[PDB]
Amino acid sequence: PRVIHINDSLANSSFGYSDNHISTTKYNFATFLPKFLFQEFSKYANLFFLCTSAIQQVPHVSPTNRYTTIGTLLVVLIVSAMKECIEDIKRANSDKELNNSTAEIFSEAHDDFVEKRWIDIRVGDIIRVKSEEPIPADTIILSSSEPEGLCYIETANLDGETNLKIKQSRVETAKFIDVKTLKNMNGKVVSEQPNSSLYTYEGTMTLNDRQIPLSPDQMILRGATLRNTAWIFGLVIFTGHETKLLRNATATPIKRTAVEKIINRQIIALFTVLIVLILISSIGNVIMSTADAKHLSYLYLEGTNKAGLFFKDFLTFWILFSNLVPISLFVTVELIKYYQAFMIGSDLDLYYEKTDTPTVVRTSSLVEELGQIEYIFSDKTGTLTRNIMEFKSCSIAGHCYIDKIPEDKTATVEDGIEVGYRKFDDLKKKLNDPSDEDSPIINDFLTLLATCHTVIPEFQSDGSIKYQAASPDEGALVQGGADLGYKFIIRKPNSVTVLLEETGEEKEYQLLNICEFNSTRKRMSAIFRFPDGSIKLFCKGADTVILERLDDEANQYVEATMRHLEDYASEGLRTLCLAMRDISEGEYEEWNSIYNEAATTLDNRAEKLDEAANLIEKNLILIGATAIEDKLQDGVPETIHTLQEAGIKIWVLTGDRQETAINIGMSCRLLSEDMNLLIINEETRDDTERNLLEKINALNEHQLSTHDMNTLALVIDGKSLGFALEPELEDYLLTVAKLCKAVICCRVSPLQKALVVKMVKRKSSSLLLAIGDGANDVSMIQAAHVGVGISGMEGMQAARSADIAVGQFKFLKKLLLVHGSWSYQRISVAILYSFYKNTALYMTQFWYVFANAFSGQSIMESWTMSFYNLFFTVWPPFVIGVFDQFVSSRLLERYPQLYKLGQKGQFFSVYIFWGWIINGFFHSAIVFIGTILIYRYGFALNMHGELADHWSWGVTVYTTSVIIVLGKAALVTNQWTKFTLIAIPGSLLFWLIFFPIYASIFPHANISREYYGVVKHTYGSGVFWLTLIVLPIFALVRDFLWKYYKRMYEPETYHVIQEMQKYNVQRMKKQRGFAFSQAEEGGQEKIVRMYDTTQKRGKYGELQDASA
Amino acid sequence: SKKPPNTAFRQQRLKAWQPILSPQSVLPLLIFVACIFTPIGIGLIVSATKVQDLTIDYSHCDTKASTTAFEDIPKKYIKYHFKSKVENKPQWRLTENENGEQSCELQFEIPNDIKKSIFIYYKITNFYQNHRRYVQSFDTKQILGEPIKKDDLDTSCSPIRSREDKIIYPCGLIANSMFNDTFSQVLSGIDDTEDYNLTNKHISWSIDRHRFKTTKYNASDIVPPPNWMKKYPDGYTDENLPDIHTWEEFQVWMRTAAFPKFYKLTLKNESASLPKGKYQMNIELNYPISLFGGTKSFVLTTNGAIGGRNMSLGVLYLIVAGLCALFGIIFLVKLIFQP
Ligand SMILES: CCCCC/C=C\C/C=C\C/C=C\C/C=C\CCCC(=O)O[C@H](COC(=O)CCCCCCCCCCCCCCCCC)COP(=O)(O)O[C@@H]1[C@H](O)[C@@H](O)[C@H](OP(=O)(O)O)[C@@H](O)[C@H]1O
Ligand SMILES: *[C@@H]1O[C@H](CO)[C@@H](O[C@@H]2O[C@H](CO)[C@@H](O[C@@H]3O[C@H](CO)[C@@H](O)[C@H](O[C@@H]4O[C@H](CO)[C@@H](O)[C@H](O)[C@@H]4O)[C@@H]3O)[C@H](O)[C@H]2NC(C)=O)[C@H](O)[C@H]1NC(C)=O
Ligand SMILES: *[C@@H]1O[C@H](CO)[C@@H](O[C@@H]2O[C@H](CO)[C@@H](O)[C@H](O)[C@H]2NC(C)=O)[C@H](O)[C@H]1NC(C)=O
Ligand SMILES: *[C@@H]1O[C@H](CO)[C@@H](O)[C@H](O)[C@H]1NC(C)=O
Ligand SMILES: [Mg+2]
Repeated sequence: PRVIHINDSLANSSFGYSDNHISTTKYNFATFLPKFLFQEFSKYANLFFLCTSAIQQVPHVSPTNRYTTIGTLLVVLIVSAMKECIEDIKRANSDKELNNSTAEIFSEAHDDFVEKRWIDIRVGDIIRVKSEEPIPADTIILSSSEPEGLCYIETANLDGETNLKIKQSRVETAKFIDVKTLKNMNGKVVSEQPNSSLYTYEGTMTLNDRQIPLSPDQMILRGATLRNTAWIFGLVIFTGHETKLLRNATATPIKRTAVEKIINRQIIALFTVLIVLILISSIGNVIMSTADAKHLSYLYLEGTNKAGLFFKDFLTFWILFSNLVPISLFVTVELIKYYQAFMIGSDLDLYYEKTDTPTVVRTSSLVEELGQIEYIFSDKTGTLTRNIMEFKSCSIAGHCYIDKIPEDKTATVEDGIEVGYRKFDDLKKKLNDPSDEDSPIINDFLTLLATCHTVIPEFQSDGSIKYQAASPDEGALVQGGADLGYKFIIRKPNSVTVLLEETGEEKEYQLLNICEFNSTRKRMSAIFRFPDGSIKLFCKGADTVILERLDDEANQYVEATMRHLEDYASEGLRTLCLAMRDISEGEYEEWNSIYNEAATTLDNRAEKLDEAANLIEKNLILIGATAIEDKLQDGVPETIHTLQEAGIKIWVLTGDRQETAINIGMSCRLLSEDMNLLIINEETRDDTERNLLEKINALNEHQLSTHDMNTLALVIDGKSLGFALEPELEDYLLTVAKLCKAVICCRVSPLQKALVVKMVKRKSSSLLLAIGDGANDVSMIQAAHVGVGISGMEGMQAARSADIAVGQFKFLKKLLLVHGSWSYQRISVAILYSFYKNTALYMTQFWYVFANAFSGQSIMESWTMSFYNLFFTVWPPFVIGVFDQFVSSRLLERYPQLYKLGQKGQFFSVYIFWGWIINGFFHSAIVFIGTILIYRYGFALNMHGELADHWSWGVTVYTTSVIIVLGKAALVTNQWTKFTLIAIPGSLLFWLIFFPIYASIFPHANISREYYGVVKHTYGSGVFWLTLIVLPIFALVRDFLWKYYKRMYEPETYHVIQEMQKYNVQRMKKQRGFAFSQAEEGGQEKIVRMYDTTQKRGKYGELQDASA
Repeated sequence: SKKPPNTAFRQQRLKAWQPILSPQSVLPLLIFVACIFTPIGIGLIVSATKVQDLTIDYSHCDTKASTTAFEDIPKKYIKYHFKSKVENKPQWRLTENENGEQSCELQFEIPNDIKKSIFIYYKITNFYQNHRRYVQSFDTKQILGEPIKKDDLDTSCSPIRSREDKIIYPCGLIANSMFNDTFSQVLSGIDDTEDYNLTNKHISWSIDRHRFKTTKYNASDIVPPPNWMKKYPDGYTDENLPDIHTWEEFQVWMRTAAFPKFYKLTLKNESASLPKGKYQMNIELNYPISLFGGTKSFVLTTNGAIGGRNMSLGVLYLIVAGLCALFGIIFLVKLIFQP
């Protein structure tokens, strides 16, 4: 087992534990280049061109120069490598921000807590973590500021839980709180290994020759933050990648996108044309070599065999046509997708100001699935909600009270029952006036907000109070309650106070007994003692448990408050009943023994204390009910309505319990009223089997409409999810899920948030997005196609390994609709163009071999064909790729139905790819056949009777085939900025200036030996300028008219938008939502006793004795 | 501090313009390219029919000619175009010299004077000049005059670089297969028509003359190529080594054309105009036809503004101006009859 020596800086490095160095970059520096070759060979084009340049090196076979296709491979090799180094730097310094963060660390030489970063935290050091500070690594607390050495961690990164957990240090080491008396630590730490089991831990720590057992109670984890405690004293156990949280999540894998999976089925459709066009031509060379052996005597042919000159001309036609595959495709698809990921991460409407965090695209290859999203797998806490509860309204005696009144809701006439709203100061007027009937009820209500809970207050340096709550719901009951009067202040071990601020006096309240919240109890009760001596019972809990404990003849407001609790949860608020009873002095005396007889016992205490409460809460009367609301993040209910108009199906996968993910779903308008649920939360696999079988059977028997498909939703939980993710019922789980609108899954483990993603990925063909924060769903980001992170102020281990990191949820509308459906059209033209520019030119080699007796003479010079991909026609893939908006940003967000173009893939398929290849043939059989009817014998020129050779004709084919391919790009583009005039009609002016410089200067230096005088015999000739005028126009009349006929007489759905731009089973009705965020092990009943806040702070920091 | 700027380029709100394909825009562009192309598409046919040529196929002259007197060429061997009509078909006869070398005299009548300059080309058909084993197969250095030794020769002239450990001087399949057929320098005028002197000066490219220099070889190391043995039977002497700087008809052979049918320039006359009458041409039949299996010919075209009788540039300006004026009326039919 792993052993740790406490108070040792040297010997703990001997065991070879890891360091705090995390790596988010897809490789390191040392494994750069041999990992890089698998990255270059997984593209089928770059795999093909290495073999071709090896084929060129057998002698006397190359029609071109011997080094041209290794000369344009090393450029493709280098530019795709210089992209990779700057995607290493950008993911080095963004990793450096976690490495550089601070931590107080014990150093025995200084004997003081010194300032060092997170990196040098060896396993075995002693650290100190202040308030609201993330824990750097998985540690074991020794002692702390709180009485009995406890603390509170917020596990919002470890799971979806909103409440705080108590982690009490062991009582033996409670005394070692002194940084001066820390220096006597002697012993070992016998622990377990890295286990990746979050809620289980074992270990035995020995100190001063005395063992101490450990527990998961005495352990806090890496992603959790320390809250509501001054400091803790930690001894680090795991670190780096061997933590309990970050071991299963690997590095960023190579995620092959959904466009590159169509390219590698397009290139296979181009090796067919390449193999056919060898076995059409090279078969013909066999025929003409033997059939015209009489008439080819001037060539001195060998004629040795029919299989030697076949293979001596199988490679010539292999080399001449090997530029049919474009080698500049797999670089200008990287350098568009890199320059699009720089344009996404610079938009002000994707920039969160309050944190000052711009969006950043780490993995820049996954930019074009943002237009093909069909499922979204969100997260509830951190992503949807803001993790902040505030008290909204309260209802007592059939009257509702809210601070701001909505304009649709008002206290109207009763229809037999009074509904509506009132302001909060009107509740004070019924409270202050001693004539009204409800004034004893309001006073019994507004102290119940202030006394019954377990919050512990702490004064600030300012006189303003800050409430430290175990559960964040009742932390909003007090703070919202103190706005109404009755502010809660100082707590004592026997009693609490409350300061009535309008009278200034403080009334004591002797806390006699208090019960704790549980899962199945769904209530908690606190028996108090008033300052009058008349003791009292209070209670708060759920509707289905409080309704079975009444005194029915006493209370008459019961029907009036249940109508309000159908009203509250309909708006999406977390409700809570508030009921009391009066208890005499003798009836306490009979029961408080029986509670204590359940207290002296040891082993049945967990099942007898809840029994001990049931004997006393029998006859209750009803005050009313309150409704805390959860703050959804900004723009969340407006986003999800837009994302469901575009056909995307939102799936929520929380880690929270089931009773509050439904309530969040009601407030974000995922759910709605008049929408019955399909709840599957069953124990054993057979009980999921029947309830899976019943839901599918109840709705496949009859056709239900799309209006009736929106009226259904699914809710499942993680205990029931592992039995529907076994491979025998996965098909059933789709068939219920493929009909409902929204799907909520609850209490879902960190593994099962990937096993749902890895199930829909291999069951349908639809892409799917995953969005979240924290490291409980870092496994979900590595399983989905696009994984969006949300960078929070704490944690953000999701935003490390995510492909896109965003500020909050409301930027997902502009990302997926504007920047997603642009980045799918903007690459599905600059790829279909880059497959077309290398076929309108390099087919005139093939239409040449019907002349020249099936030999393979290249129609143009060797270098001028290698300048075609690199110089003159590399710019119109860029300007189409990054600067072309087919519908603007106002119009895509205005009409969200336009996203159904990118879902079905109506822009990029093989049935539309072949429309650009065949258009690349017909554009090459006009620049050829139009230039053999001209230059019919070479007799074209008027220069004193000279003629045009082989090289003053090949330029007329090349210069015409550039001014077609540029002229086609001026018809497929949509928007002419100042950067389009530089590329598309400017690269023509590049070639008509670079060529006379290339024809006078470079031949003198023994390179490109031919066209030694062609610039005289082309540019001065009157035929070369009348060929460039009409031979484009003859081959673009097909394009200029079918583009016109498509806009008017058969228009698609987005063309009218482009024309618009230039000119213009439980049912929810009777469900009263209960959501109390407290869970077991919040340390509910131990924590009320050992506190004070009138006692001043201790000497060494915030040491406070247990005053119980 | 990480806030990206508000420049009008970075937010992709650049000042932009859109193409509105609308029938008040595209339709006055179909009349922009059907009223500037037709006055060119007619202006080129009028300058490709003002070219007057005369094509004589002298290919089978050794077989089908009498040595005695003239006859008519069959119609399937003559194409000719002029302003006026001819009065007699051209005439032709074979003449075997005393040594045993043939000669094919040709007599034709030219129906009117031609004021422009006069060019004489010879048309060769089915001769694959653009074969891959043929274009690159000549040495660059030996044309310039550098005395290259055997080991540093080009490998492109691969079958004929050496015969008996000797430097085949203009190596390469181009210079080995040169057209031998000399053309008589004067159209000798018969029946008291005045004879017409043509010259062969400046028939090559003007940049080939700077590149074609005389050789610095010693004459003891260089043999003729194996198809030049009927002119230099002993070998290359020291006195009549060929000066390729002034050998014009060798320069227009190494400028390799691009199709199996091509013209090659061999004679021209600029300073004057030939008058009407009947003339005579003399051609020696040295180059056989079974070497390539085609048809050598003889043309007398005049150089026009776009070349000879080449209607293809005038027609390609009219199929555009046809389709850009046909669909300029299917606009106004499909608009009005069916909006
Ligand atoms: C050799 C062995 C290999 C054999 C391979 C052959 C065939 C493969 C087998 C099956 C093929 C399968 C399917 C092919 C059949 C149909 C394809 C689907 C139809 C199709 O959308 O494509 C079209 C091509 O339209 C031709 O058709 C193109 C018309 C040109 C056809 C002319 C045929 C020429 C054939 C060669 C001639 C040979 C001459 C002889 C030369 C040899 C000399 C001896 C695509 O261009 P497109 O301009 O419309 O693109 C439009 C348009 O550009 C744009 O304005 C619109 O967007 P926006 O409005 O928002 O801007 C939008 O509508 C966009 O789509
Ligand atoms: C016009 O151009 C014609 C083609 O360029 C050319 O015709 C060829 O000329 C060569 C040489 O005169 C002929 O080659 C002869 O080959 C036969 C056998 O087929 C032989 O009588 C002789 O070869 C001999 O070979 C010996 C060993 O190989 C060698 O030692 C001897 O020196 C001797 O060369 C000839 O060389 C060829 O058949 C001709 N016809 C064709 C269709 O190629 C004309 O000579 C040329 N005329 C002029 C006036 O330039
Ligand atoms: C072009 O042709 C004309 C004939 O029309 C040549 O002019 C004759 O040149 C010869 C040269 O020997 C003189 O003897 C004649 O007297 C000239 N004729 C006339 C009417 O002047 C002219 O020289 C030719 N151009 C050349 C050969 O470059
Ligand atoms: C002009 O033609 C006559 C007739 O053959 C010839 O004798 C004379 O040399 C020619 N002149 C020139 C300069 O060639
Ligand atoms: Mg979260």
